[PDB]
Amino acid sequence: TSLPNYLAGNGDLGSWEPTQIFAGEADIVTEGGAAGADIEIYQVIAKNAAGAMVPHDPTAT
Amino acid sequence: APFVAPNVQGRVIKESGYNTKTFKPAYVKPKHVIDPNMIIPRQPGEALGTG
Repeated sequence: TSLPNYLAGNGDLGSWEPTQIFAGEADIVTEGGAAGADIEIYQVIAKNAAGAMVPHDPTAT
Repeated sequence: APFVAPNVQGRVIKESGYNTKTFKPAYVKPKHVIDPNMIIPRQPGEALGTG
């Protein structure tokens, strides 16, 4: 932080990609319900017996 | 042409016709969606730091 560099070197600032999400022209419907576990971005969600938002996982009896 | 002895009448030669062909063009339709996600991050001809 404190000292600047006088020497000669190199580096990459990084890379960027687009993440496209939509694929068609349907109407969009949204809602906010309270979650029951941690959910990542764009993860498929289910609803448990308590009405929360558990992220989707089949084979659950 | 057919050889024919000059007493007899001669001989009829057959013919032929032709054919037709028809076609139809195919159809091409691409598109793109434009999110805010394809807009908001920086494009290359923009200075670093600010925008």
